Amino acid sequence: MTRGRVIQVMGPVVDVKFENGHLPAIYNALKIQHKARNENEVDIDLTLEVALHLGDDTVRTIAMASTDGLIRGMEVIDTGAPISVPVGEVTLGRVFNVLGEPIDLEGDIPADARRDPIHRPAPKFEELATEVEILETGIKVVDLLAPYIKGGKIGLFGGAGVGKTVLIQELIHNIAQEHGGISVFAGVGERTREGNDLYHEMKDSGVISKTAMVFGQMNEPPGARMRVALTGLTMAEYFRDEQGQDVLLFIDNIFRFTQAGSEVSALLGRMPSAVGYQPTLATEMGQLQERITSTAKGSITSIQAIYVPADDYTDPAPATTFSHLDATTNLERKLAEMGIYPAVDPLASTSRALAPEIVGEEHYQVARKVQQTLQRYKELQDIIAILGMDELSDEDKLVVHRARRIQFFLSQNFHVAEQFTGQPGSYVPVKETVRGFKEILEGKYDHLPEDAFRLVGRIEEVVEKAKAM
Amino acid sequence: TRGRVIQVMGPVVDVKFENGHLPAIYNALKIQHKARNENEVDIDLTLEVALHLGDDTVRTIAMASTDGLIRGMEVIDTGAPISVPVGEVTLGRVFNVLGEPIDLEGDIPADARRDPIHRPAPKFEELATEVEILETGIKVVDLLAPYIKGGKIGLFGGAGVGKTVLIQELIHNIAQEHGGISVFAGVGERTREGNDLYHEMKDSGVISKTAMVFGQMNEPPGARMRVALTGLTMAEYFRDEQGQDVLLFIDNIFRFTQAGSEVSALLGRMPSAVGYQPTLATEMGQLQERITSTAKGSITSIQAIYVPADDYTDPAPATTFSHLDATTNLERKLAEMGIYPAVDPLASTSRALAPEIVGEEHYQVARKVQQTLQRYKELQDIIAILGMDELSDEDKLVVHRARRIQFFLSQNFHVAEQFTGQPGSYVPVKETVRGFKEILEGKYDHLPEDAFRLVGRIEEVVEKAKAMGV
Amino acid sequence: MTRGRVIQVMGPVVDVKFENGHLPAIYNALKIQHKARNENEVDIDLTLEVALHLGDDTVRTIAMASTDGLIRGMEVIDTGAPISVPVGEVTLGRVFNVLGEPIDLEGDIPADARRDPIHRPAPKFEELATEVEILETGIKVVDLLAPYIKGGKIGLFGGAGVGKTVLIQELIHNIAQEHGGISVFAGVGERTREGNDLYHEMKDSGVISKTAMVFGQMNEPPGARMRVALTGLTMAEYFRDEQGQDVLLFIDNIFRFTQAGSEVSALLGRMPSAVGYQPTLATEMGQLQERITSTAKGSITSIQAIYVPADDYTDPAPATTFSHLDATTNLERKLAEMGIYPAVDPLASTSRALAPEIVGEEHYQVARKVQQTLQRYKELQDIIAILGMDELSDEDKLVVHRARRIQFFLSQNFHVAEQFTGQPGSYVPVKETVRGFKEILEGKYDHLPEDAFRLVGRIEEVVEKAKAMGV
Amino acid sequence: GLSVSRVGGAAQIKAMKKVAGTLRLDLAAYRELEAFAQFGSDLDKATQAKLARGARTVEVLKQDLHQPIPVE
Amino acid sequence: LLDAKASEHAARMTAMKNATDNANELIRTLTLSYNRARQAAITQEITEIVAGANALQ
Amino acid sequence: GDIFYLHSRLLERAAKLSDAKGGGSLTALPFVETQAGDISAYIPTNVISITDGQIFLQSDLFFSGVRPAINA
Ligand SMILES: Nc1ncnc2c1ncn2[C@@H]1O[C@H](COP(=O)(O)OP(=O)(O)O)[C@@H](O)[C@H]1O
Ligand SMILES: [Mg+2]
Repeated sequence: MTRGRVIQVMGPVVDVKFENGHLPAIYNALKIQHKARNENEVDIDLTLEVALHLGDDTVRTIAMASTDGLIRGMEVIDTGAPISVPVGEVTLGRVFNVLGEPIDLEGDIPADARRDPIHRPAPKFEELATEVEILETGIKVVDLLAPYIKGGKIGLFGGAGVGKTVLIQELIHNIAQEHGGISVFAGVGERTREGNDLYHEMKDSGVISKTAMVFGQMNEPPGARMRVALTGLTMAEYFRDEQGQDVLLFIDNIFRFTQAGSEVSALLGRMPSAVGYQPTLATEMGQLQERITSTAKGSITSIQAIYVPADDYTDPAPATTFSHLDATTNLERKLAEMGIYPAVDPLASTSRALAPEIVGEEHYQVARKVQQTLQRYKELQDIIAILGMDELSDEDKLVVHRARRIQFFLSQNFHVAEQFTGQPGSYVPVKETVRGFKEILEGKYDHLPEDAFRLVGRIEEVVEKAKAM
Repeated sequence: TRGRVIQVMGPVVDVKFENGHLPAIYNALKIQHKARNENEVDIDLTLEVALHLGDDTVRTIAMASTDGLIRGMEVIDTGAPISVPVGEVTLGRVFNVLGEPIDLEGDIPADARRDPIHRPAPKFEELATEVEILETGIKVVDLLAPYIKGGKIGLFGGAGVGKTVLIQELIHNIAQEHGGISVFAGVGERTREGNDLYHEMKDSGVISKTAMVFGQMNEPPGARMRVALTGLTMAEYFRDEQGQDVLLFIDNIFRFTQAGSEVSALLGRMPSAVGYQPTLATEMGQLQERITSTAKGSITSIQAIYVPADDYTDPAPATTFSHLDATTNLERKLAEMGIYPAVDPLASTSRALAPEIVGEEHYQVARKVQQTLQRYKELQDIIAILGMDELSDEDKLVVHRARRIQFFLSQNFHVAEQFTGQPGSYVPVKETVRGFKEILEGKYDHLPEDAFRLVGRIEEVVEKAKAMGV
Repeated sequence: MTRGRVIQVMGPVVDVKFENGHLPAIYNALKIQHKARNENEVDIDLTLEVALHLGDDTVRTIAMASTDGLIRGMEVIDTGAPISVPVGEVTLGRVFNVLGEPIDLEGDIPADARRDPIHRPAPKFEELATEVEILETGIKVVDLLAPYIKGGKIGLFGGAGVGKTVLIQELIHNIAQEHGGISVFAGVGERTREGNDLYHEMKDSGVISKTAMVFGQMNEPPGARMRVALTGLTMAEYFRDEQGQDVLLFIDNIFRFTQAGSEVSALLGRMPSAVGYQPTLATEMGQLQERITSTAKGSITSIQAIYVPADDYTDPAPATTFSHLDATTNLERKLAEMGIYPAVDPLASTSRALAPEIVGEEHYQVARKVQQTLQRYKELQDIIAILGMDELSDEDKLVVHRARRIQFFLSQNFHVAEQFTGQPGSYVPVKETVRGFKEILEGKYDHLPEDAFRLVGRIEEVVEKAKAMGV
Repeated sequence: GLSVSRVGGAAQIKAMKKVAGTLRLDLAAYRELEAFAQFGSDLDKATQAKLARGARTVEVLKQDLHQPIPVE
Repeated sequence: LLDAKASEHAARMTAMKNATDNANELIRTLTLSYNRARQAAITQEITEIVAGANALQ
Repeated sequence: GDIFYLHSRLLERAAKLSDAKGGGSLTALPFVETQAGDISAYIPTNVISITDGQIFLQSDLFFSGVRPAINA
């Protein structure tokens, strides 16, 4: 029989003792439902993740909630599996904690629903996809200068008023519109009021009916914040595997995953690794980000926010995330104050997929000419500042006259911004933005005014916006 | 009710009493052992209980050296913590950590009153409601960094600057114009300097009002931990019973923290960040929250601080600076320039320099003094390299007034009468605010650059200037 | 008849338990010879040396080879002595492993040969010899600024891939033929291919048969590498004691001795010392390094390469060995990236023989004025880095203009570096490098370009290289 | 400059005291004004006079090895 | 002389621009060294703290 | 290990409630003392990463006379 006794409680770490031979495996879930039998006790509903086997039939667990009220000798349910989290169409449009329970007040998920284990081994070498194919977003700065990958890890660099949530939300809308997939937002260790604001933005933008939210936030123990990306990822894996579609998987502040792992390691009593990180930093990051892959069934492509502490890109928590990333989309405050949406910095944003053997020769040459034109414009900024707009040369005036048209053609009208600006917003396929930037580079649209290029989708649409102005 | 020595581990001795007769924590335990043969040494210790271990076992800290201890010596329980003699008896005397006279003037009889070292801090309902200012009669102190009555002052000063002269004139001025006893406590620094300080007490004559306690670097770290508490126990008698405004000098309060860091590693405690003990700020506050101004008395405290390697992010200066109310940073540039006391006017700050505490006129006068001295400090490379002639006037007036301000900041001390013959002065705060206001108005710009050197008030400036023929 | 069982096997470290009152002393050698009774066993031929005593008749040992295959309960034979190493005239021209066994495939040393024990106490106070005289090397930095001593300890501090094996081979090429006495090479934790190359150039240059070689290369478990240098050292000190011979001793990476001690120290039950090193980081190296001495019977002039981890000279294993050496040359990666070979830091490299009473007066004034101009140029580095050469006050321009020339005339072409560049290499006597640096300091060669001074033996070759450049 | 003596002055004899008191001033002035003579713009005649005073002070304070000087 | 004064002020402008560029390159190499040293300081201090904790058991 | 958890379960109790829960609010103002103005320490980076923005009070602005010394 799998009924155990609580031996030690010390903070978020609980030691539970079972009988011999009936020990729970590592990473299994252990429920404690204890109703108070008198006035000297506290009602407790609390689950535990098994972390070690200490010997003498004792098991060291980590806690998912507050351990206050626990008594040595309180009996523990062994569930016989890890944290089983509901999957399927019942999760789309719902907000969840790390246990797969609704934070929302809409209703409870029934007991007959399918629940997939939170800890799964990564898909094998024989199951992965051999070819690197491009996840087409319809956002021109993304799919022209830092192209995404089905099965790719992408770093959002920005936050605090540069349009990160709008970019996230437009990615959900475009992928669930054109590619037919869904999205999963996993808010790992990020504060409660930003989760509330993000919930109400996706509520009043219609985006939420095609996404599933998982919030494990700051007020929760470190074992609860560490398993958030895994319980959002096991929701993304249902639609990768059983449905066979291309899924987004947002992890807001992936650095909170690493530091929650460091806190669980410091509670478990392990000797610290380089700096303040756990010894298993690369192994925990690998067990996270090797399930975000493209198989023959579908894909999971993850857009992730990275904190980069101490402005240090060589700190081990940035340095082990960057070994899994494939693209970076630097969001800039200067492009947001200029009137360019999305605020993706075109020169700072790089991608591994921007290569002729992956996307093609035409896209590569157009994208590199756009990058060289914008780099030379940024170099000529100081000459225009100290010398004036005129009298530089003819070629410098021509490259400014093309580069400013380019840097305003990068912005789009979003479908999510339709509720604020009234214009419907556009999905721009990648052949049309390659053709549009090639025609801007060849001088086909020098005679049009440059404020027609701002916030418009295609190149025919800037033809009609210039003839309407 | 005797106990035997289990372990001797450096300064740390484990003692096992009988069951049910354990001593309370912080009690003093004594080992008077006579050598039974030629293979033993006469030992005489006072052990202080620090912890309680498992099976009737007590872990103690030795106030003296543990060399010569045998596992099995009988240990005597005093039934009380380290009882230190207090009162009028302690004035003019140098004491040990255990409250025993180091000097050869005798010993204190057994019928005298002895108070325990370890006492709780005064309660919230017993403290003073308004901030009062302890008036020292020193113009740098009373103008630019005022000492609050019951607060804590940091001295930043090495040697050759006049730290000891400043200490003994604070003793003189408080015992003159306030009737307040001073108590010196030398916590683990430079037995040579403690001897020099004691003979400067004997020469200056401020030994008759000072009780002194020395446990220096030559002593094990429990003694250096408990020195400041012994001196504070002596000062709390005068505060509680006599109702006086008492000074309490702790020389190198940093050694109080590092003695705890030396003890705690041997007690069996896990190390805190930067190698310090885990109970750093707790045993710092259990010292310094006893230094308060209650309703009936006051203890103000001037505390020398040796910041190790000038690292102000170190945890022991951090926990020391969290309690301070003012600094008086002594600099050798002003001491070699001739300005005594050599207090840096711009670096020495205070919490009291605020218009609710000092008034509005004092605040604006001291603020304009700080502004013109900052403007004179940021012209020093220009004056030293380019010269006075290239100084672009409306700055030459600034250097003209700032020299006269920084020489008027120096006093003739009562202590330095024996070295110069000049009798010394006690300058109230209203007269020094009026004097610096009259210098800032430009009333005394016609006077020479000297005659501000080593004078008390502003009428002494014009009498010294007409004594030189001006 | 008293043998012991294996109790614990933890990496390189084996616990052996003997009977009561029959346990060995510290440092004695223990042999494991097992016969592999069934399919589940492996033949073993191990030597263990005692390191500690643990109580309950158990003994904490360090293995000299790999412990893969040891079973608990395996029987251990005590030998009653430390690791005995054969020595005499029979070790000249032979190559040995850490147990003193020949590995050059030329035969086996007989059992009746003389075997000195490895572990002996250091030479005392009254036995040492403190004469100081210059060992001439033909290297301009070494002859000018840090003169080596014939009979003293010499250290080649450097990072990884900075030039100290090239410098140890250049000193072998310049000294070992001219020496006329026995050489000993101890290879502690260097490359195994550098032991093959060095053996074959000893065979080609005839320095073998007056050379005894011992290799304990970086493939070996750390119990070997803690004892390699002691085997080479007992071979050298036989010659200087029993024969009174002059002995050259070469150790490439004596850092690997202390690193191999650090690899075993955690398993021996010790608390971590400074950084990751043993607590005994100074006495384990002092009991080795202070046996490498010149006494009244003979002298050992020992030239030792010393690795510096992560280019950190403040690390405890490079820091605690500066106090052992008479002359040092500190190699810099910053100079090796400038093309300056040997990349000897001219300021940080010192000697006990740069005194006016030893090298003479003129040598000393030229050396100190070279160091003074290089120190003034190092002081001017920041002004040159930000404001450039333009603001220096016309004597500082002359300091920089001469110090570039001095810094490049410290670099030299080697005979050993002919395989790197094709340039044949030079041997500069002490009088000619003092004359060349004196003529650079006098202003005689300010008109020549500064790239004409790189990798050049004497100062007439500076003249002819500038002539070929077109000045 | 950085080397401190804490007893200092009470250690010295009176003849060393009278003249070391101005040696220290001359050398501290040289240490302060040598910083403004590294590059740039040619300090005036009084500053160069005390730079020459300080450079001769530095040349006085040098010695050689194992030959001490008596106090006189 | 007017042409020479114009070229003087232009040369001082260019010299101070090059000085700011050299100073900023020194800033970025020193912040690389600062990041390496703060990393080594953090790992060295926590190795000391956990060694002192493991010493007790 | 739970020193971030310590401040986070404190500072996530400061909330503007919804109008269904009553409409009340708890606004918090934590303070963090720094030594010589380094915010790259451990408890400053934790509480900066928890709270909803910050207010810097520099000692350079306080010394120069800007009171309150809020670095904007
Ligand atoms: N005198 C020299 N001339 C030219 N190149 C050299 C010289 N000394 C060293 N080098 C270069 O530096 C490298 C240092 O190699 P080596 O000395 O064998 O390694 P380590 O310094 O780690 O022992 C060599 O590969 C060589 O290319
Ligand atoms: Mg090498």
